Amino acid sequence: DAVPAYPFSLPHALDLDPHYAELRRDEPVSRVRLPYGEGTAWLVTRMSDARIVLGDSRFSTAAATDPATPRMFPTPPEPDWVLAQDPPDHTRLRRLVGKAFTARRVEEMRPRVRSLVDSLLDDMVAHGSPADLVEFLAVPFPVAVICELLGVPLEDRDLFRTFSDAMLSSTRLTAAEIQRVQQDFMVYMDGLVAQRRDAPTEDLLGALALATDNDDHLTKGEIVNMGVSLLIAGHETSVNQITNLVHLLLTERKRYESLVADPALVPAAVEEMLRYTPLVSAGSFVRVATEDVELSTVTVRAGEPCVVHFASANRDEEVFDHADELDFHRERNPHIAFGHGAHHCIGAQLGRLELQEALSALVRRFPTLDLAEPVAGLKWKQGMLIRGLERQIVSW
Ligand code: HEM
Ligand SMILES: CC[C@H]1OC(=O)[C@H](C)[C@@H](O)[C@H](C)[C@@H](O)[C@@H](C)C[C@@H](C)C(=O)[C@H](C)[C@@H](O)[C@H]1C
Ligand code: NA
Ligand code: NA
Repeated sequence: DAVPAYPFSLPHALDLDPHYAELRRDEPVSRVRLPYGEGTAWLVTRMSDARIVLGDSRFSTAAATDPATPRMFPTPPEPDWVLAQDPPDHTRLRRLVGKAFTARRVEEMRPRVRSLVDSLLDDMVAHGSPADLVEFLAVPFPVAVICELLGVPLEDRDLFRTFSDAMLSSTRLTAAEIQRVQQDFMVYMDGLVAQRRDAPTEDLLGALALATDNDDHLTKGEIVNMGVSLLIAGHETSVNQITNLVHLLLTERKRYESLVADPALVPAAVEEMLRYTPLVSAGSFVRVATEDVELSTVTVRAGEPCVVHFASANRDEEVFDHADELDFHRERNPHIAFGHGAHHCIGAQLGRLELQEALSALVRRFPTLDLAEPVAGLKWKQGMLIRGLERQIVSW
């Protein structure tokens, strides 16, 4: 009617729409119309407000399963989705699998992970320059890690990648196309979990099968969907972010040189590019206020929905100096690239390790790495809730 459409525009590369800085300065909480559901939502663009919306029991994701609630994606959320659970029910669900994702358990993975990266970078040198970093690194690396961690067969790669791409549709597919894929993925994962019934496994799917038979307070739907979410997230974030971080490094090649010179700066640079990159192209899973909640400039009423732009909150000038510049030497970096509060990313430590090991490996072994295709011709993924590159031809 009279509030603006969000997203504000079709995205360009990893650029933020200029309107977010305008809102952060002048209207940090504003009404928008999202592409699906009904009514309006408050768009939250500053770090302080984002930590309230993501971090407070007065903001409920369970309330977002109402199909009338505004949302960024065609299908209404279902009660069994991990994102649609509120504590304390959500806390019990994340304990099903949390143990595998602790910083300590992820750190135990670094040797296997580094070996996988090296092997895949040998396949790329064997092929010779120029080569498609998506084909040789960005896809096969995170897919192998999530397959080994869950106990999902590696030969199912093309099957679960086409499911995962459809479920991360923003505008690419219709609600019916995505609903059909959600059904297929649920039945496939329900299938993998069921193979552990008289044959237990030492992997996350084995942990999910024991929960199915022995745990009294988790529904089979919740458990199976958890397996779906881990398999989507565990490859889709890292696959895209390897392309995003390499894009940022090579298009202002000083950045890449800065890490060629001091490879020990890669962990800090991974944190800085996580802050700087809109992996989530726009918006967030929606939170609905269950009670009135005071944000910086407005009181959100019980029943009003809110949506956060993670990448805008990560450019807040009240939080980060020269927020609009990539700086691998900031003393402090309290970004929310992994979210905040209850739904804080379960895989945050695994995403960190994968980006650290892929980047460290390239910066060490490919000091001459360059983009071998025109910037203008880059195939950015269109019509998806996340951003990344379908292809990234590099030369060494
Ligand atoms: C660079 C890598 C990654 C980024 C930037 C990222 C970002 C995020 C963000 C922003 C959220 C919060 C969503 C919200 O609250 O609205 C989140 C949640 C989630 N992430 Fe990650 N993520 C990454 C890697 C991974 C990995 C490797 C996995 C799995 C192995 C994973 C699994 C999840 C899951 C299951 C959730 C939902 C958690 C819940 O609702 O309790 N992510 N991620
Ligand atoms: C509106 C944008 C968000 O998309 C959604 O909510 C999607 C419908 C999620 O259901 C997807 C399919 C799930 O698999 C997540 C577990 C993936 C995990 C990485 C995230 O939480 C991710 C940040 C996500 O919240 C955003 C892409
Ligand atoms: Na929340
Ligand atoms: Na955006």
